[PDB]
Amino acid sequence: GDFEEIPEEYLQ
Amino acid sequence: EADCGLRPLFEKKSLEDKTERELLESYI
Amino acid sequence: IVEGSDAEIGMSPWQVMLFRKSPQELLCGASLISDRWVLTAAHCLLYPPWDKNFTENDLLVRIGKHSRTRYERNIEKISMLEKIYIHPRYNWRENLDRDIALMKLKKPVAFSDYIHPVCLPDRETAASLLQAGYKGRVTGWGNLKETGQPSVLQVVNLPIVERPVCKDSTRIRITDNMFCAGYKPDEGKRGDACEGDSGGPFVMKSPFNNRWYQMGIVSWGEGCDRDGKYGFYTHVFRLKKWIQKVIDQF
Ligand SMILES: N=C(N)c1ccc2[nH]c(C(=O)N3CCC(Cc4ccccc4)CC3)cc2c1
Ligand SMILES: *[C@@H]1O[C@H](CO)[C@@H](O)[C@H](O)[C@H]1NC(C)=O
Ligand code: NA
Ligand code: NA
Repeated sequence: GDFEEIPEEYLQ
Repeated sequence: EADCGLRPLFEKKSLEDKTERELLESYI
Repeated sequence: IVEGSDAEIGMSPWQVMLFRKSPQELLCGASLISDRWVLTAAHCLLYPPWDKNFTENDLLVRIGKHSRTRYERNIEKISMLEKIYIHPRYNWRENLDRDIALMKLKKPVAFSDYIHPVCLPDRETAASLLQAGYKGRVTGWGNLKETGQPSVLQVVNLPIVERPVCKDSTRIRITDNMFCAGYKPDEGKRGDACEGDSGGPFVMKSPFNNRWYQMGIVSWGEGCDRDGKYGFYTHVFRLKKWIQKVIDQF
């Protein structure tokens, strides 16, 4: 299925 | 790297994985 | 990977996952060759015929993973990219010749039981191990069949195939910068890499010093595990000079 949410620190 | 290619959970502990023997056995 | 099996924990500590920021998805495989450099296939980042052109800010590199979709807290490390280098002569218009790229991490990653670099071959190791009949190992979170996804990293061991056999199995013009691997229809064994696996490593264990060396990069194939067809891999040693150049100069 889809992927699990990863920490927001790695999306900025 | 100095210790490149040596896996902590395998080579460093002298433990072999499930199928590496297959690779080694093919190297005539 | 098609017809492979689940990998053991820490079995491929150099395996890297190329992860797209938004929409969050798996793009390709890759390999860790040092604390700050990742090796992958150029077509994973650039392939104009499909309007694919990712830049440093478009993705993340996930290291030390085993499970394909879970965020493995305290185990995996997610890194940002500082710079991407694609081979100046990567041939995407015709046959994916020189399908290779380097990615410089913003910050070095710490090694651990699950994160450890693979070795790059030297002329002697390559000449000694790159022979028809000799088996290598491919790993990846790619498709399980041509036409779904595995829960954890998959692994398959495949024999290197004679160049004539590789050439005579396709219409594509094959170059010195690639080699093909896989079982022949009559060998009664199957397995191949597949979409999602590209960029990943094809490794071999040296019987001389017991180290694992990355001899190839999953590049392309027609379908997956089709009889009479073979997986094609970028010849890493053949392109080592360019790799060293990029690392040394940058
Ligand atoms: N069975 C395999 N070993 C295998 C492994 C990796 C792969 N990646 C792709 C894939 O999606 N590609 C993008 C489109 C490309 C089309 C192509 C094919 C030959 C020459 C030039 C371009 C192939 C790679 C197909 C494919 C097949
Ligand atoms: C790909 O994206 C880059 C942005 O860095 C752009 O400069 C280039 O023109 C684009 N197309 C190709 C084929 O590189
Ligand atoms: Na041909
Ligand atoms: Na095949």
